[PDB]
Amino acid sequence: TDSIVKASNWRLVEVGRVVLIKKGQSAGKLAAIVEIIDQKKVLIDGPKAGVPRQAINLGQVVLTPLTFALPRGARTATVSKKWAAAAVCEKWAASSWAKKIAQRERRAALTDFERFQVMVLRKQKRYTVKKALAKA
Amino acid sequence: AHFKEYQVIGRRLPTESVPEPKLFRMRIFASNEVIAKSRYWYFLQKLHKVKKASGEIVSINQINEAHPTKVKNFGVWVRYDSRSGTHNMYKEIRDVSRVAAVETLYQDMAARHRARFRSIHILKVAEIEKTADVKRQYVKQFLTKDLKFPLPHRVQKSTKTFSYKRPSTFY
Amino acid sequence: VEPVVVIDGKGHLVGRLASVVAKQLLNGQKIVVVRAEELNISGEFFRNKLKYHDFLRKATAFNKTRGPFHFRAPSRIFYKALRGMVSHKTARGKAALERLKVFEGIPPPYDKKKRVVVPQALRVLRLKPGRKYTTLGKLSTSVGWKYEDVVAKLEAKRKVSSAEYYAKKRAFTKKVASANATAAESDVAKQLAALGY
Amino acid sequence: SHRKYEAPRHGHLGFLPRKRAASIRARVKAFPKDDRSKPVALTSFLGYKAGMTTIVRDLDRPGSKFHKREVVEAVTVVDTPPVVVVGVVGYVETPRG
Amino acid sequence: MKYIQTEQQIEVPEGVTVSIKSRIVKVVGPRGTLTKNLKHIDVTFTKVNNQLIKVAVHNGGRKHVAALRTVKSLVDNMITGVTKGYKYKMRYVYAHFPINVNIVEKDGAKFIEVRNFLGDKKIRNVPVRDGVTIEFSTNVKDEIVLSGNSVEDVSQNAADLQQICRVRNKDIRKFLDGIYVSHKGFITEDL
Amino acid sequence: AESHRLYVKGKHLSYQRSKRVNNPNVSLIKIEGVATPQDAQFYLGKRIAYVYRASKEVRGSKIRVMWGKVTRTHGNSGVVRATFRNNLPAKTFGASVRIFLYPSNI
RNA sequence: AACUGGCGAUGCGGGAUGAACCGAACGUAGAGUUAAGGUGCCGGAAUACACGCUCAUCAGACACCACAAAAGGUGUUAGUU
RNA sequence: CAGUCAAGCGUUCAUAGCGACAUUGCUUUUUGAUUCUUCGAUGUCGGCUCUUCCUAUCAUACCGAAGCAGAAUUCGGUAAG
RNA sequence: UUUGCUCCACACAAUAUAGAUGGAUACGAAUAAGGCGUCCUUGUGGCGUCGCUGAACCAUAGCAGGCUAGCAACGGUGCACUUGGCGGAAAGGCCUUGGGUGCUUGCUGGCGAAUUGCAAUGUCAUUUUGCGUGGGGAUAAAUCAUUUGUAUACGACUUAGA
Repeated sequence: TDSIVKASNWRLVEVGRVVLIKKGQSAGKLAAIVEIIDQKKVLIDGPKAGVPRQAINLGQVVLTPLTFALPRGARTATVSKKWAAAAVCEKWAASSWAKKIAQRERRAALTDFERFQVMVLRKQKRYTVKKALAKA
Repeated sequence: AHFKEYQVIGRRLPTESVPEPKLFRMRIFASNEVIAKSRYWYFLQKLHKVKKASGEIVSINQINEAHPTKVKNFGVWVRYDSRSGTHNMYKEIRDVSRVAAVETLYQDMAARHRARFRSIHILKVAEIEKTADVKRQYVKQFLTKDLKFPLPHRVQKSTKTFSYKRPSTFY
Repeated sequence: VEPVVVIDGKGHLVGRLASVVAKQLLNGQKIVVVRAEELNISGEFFRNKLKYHDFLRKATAFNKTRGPFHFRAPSRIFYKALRGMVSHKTARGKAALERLKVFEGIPPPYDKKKRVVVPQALRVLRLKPGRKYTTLGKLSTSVGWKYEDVVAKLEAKRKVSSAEYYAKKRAFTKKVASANATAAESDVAKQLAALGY
Repeated sequence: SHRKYEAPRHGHLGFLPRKRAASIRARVKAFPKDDRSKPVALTSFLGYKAGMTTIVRDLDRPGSKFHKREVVEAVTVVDTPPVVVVGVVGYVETPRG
Repeated sequence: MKYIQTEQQIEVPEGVTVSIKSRIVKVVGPRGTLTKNLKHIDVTFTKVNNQLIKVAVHNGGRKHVAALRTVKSLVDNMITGVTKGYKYKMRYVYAHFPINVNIVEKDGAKFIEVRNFLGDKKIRNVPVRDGVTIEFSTNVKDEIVLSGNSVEDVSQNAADLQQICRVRNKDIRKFLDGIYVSHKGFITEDL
Repeated sequence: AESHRLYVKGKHLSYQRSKRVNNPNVSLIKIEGVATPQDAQFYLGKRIAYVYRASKEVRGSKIRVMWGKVTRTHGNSGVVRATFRNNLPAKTFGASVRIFLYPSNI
């Protein structure tokens, strides 16, 4: 019988790793780790998502599962071309993390009338769901 | 605060016997123009026979980094005074700009030798981009081919005092 | 915000938790702290035992019954830290210390209610990996607390009952999901999703 | 300055306060540690101290100079009529005792 | 200085399997199964092809990269014990009083009994760890063999005998009496 | 239905004070849900009521009110400064005040 | 005993406490801003941000000031041939 | 009272035990130096009595080291029970 | 000894709430790891997915929530009852078994609201009782004085006395 070990792989930081900056001017935009300065600093670029090419602490950014092939220290135009070719933006949008962010934005965006509409529809769905519970 | 780099050119005060003195230049890492001029006069007093009263400053200019968004290696030769003597040290660091390089060099000197700003002379900052010129292993370590590492044990900051589920440090 | 906040003391650094809870009690929040025997203190167990022995050495010379009362239970140790963090000799401090309640394990009123954590006090988040720590129950039994085993037994029984309750709750939630998946993906659900819910 | 000559303290500090007991009847503070294997049994009895008298008995310790020699010993007599069992109480263990 | 990545390779023979949960290592092989907790080490594991496992520390100090190779050697020890086993041979050194060693069972626990150590009336009792087998080896006078899988328990039982046989109130440079480990090897060596 | 609350909840923390002297003319108010001065800037100028009850009827009610107003922010953590027509009675350190939504600007 | 500044003769904020230190000197009030000192809780104010160093079986913790030395240590960190 | 360095002593051998010439220190159980408190008074030497505390440990517990064969010693550690 | 003492309500009547104004919303555990779902070798695994904060979840529309008419629906839910229990750490809480009653905003109608005047908390929840009312219950001790001496300065303390 074979030996088993728990793989325990977690979101390496490397050239091409897509990050979601959480604080600062960008604060919610996607960037690519273009180079690793240090254990705590990497050079990132966000030409598609609106992040200027800048050095940043990894404390400011959040590593995302997305990664695309990108040469180390590639310029903004090349990072841009490779980002487009790999189609990382729509892949990010498809994720439930980005879906969670967009859902939270929409919920904060509702108005009072839309909150009343949400109440009405939620009461309806609750009635039908508990009816299905009773009948099933 | 944020260090800037200034080119400071100054001369001895021209006399009738000797018009147009030799007009020496330095590169000074300093917080602002006032401290840049003060450090220029400090070092000029250290090298040649001239002081602020006996000379004048003909130019002060911010030297912006040529490519401030590229990663290069920096060799910094410094001279600093300990509690017992004067020592020259050489350290190698990684940054995008020379000014931030010198800023974190000052932080490093304060942290590892308790050397304050006053007791440090930045002898030289040289940019090297070719490996096998880097000598420090703590820079050669990040100079690795196709380097990649994880960040285990992620601690997420909470704005609310109370959390309702036990935290996870996965990353 | 809440009538009472109940804090799972497990994994919490005693000082950070005491500071948080003292600020809350002075701000007017009722707080119950459970699992005090699972509170942590940074540093080696021998070190904190030496600290408690230094505490024990202090007593009023001419009458030891007037001196500092060195309480031994983990809940009482946490309470002593918090009373040190509160201005306890004024009526406001007495009101805050009345607002506080702390227990070993989880008594019957609170084993059936929600328990929260304070992430700015949790050891797993605060202490650097590889730093030694002690457990309040282990220190307390080392210095004279007599109920490490009674509390452990009652904790095992309570955890067994709570795990059975959780299995039942999972089953009910899963069956609700299975039965209402048929009613899911409906027009009302689509409208709610468009609205953001 | 120090005590000129060292002597032990007068009395035992562990029998304090040297005050009156709360009752004549001295309750058993601690009972023998329980073990489930042995049969059920009482661990105490109640008697009345009647007085002291003397006994003569042969002493048997192999190595004393009074071995197998008679010794005169003081004894205390406790009159112990059989006690009536009227009731029982059960104690649940709690984190407070 | 926070070495970014230090990793070592633990080799796995063709007959043994290592099952490693979070930090609970279990090595199974021809001789038996050995379990070790490593929750105090803060290390990571990655199996390569079932014949090698890489043990790694990311961003560790000197005192962390030391513990990395320490746990690699501990896993070496467990694998070696499960494959070949450990055999500790100890001799009896006595000038006048011969050491009398026996194996006794008070409530079935296989205590080792030492008598007449420097001719005293005290009997020195030492328990045997689980998985440690005691054998009074023949063909050599005053030799005892301690065999097992866990080198930790085998060596600790040998140390227990050696420690219980200390000489007191005498010059131990002259009174060389005692049971000393003379051989540390393998049960199935040269097989 | 069961909720009629038309105000935000808050706590009266203390008076404006240094280490060793307090100023009863200014009260520190924490607004529940607010943890930054940026978010507390919404409540600047909003009216506040400390509502309490007495055992004696005054003018047809056993409930008395002390009105006040959020004047500015206090610190980096969403606490604000408030001023009341009568200083809060200092037994209410940690008591509930009602931060109304008027005078409204939304 | 020195060019001085203070206490005495002087409260106030800070140094926990203190005649002299730091800040600043005083009519009775109200807003704002600060000094010195501080912002985990006591306690008003960031369990702020950033880079390091340190783990002590007597850690350390901010001047006056309420103390420690010579000599040592493959503890750990950074520096020439 | 305790360290640091070792020229030497210890038949050889600086450091088992010592240790010169130097030098760094530790609460004040000495005695000085000072004159801040008390001269509209803080009852003084010693002893007796009694409690407690310190440790720089004489003994007792357990150890390390010897120029520790055994006994007897000597040098140190945790130790004031 | 005028109606005593003991388990709920009311024309009525304290120092007052250290301070409700929709909900204190229940798994061990680990964190260099886990939560959930599924699969297959009587096997401590494979596979998929999630997290990146509670900004959540549940509750929430009606005179502080009135009076009323219908529509596929047997649901959801507040209450006088009945049936299993479970819970001793400080259990004082959780469903159900069934009968009765009231709302239902799940989807559609009809009437009412002003005038508190342009806001004023605009009054809605609690360790006690009483000449009082009713669904029901039994008529105890302590102490002083006497005595005692296993106690004792005095108090207290072991005792006794229809």
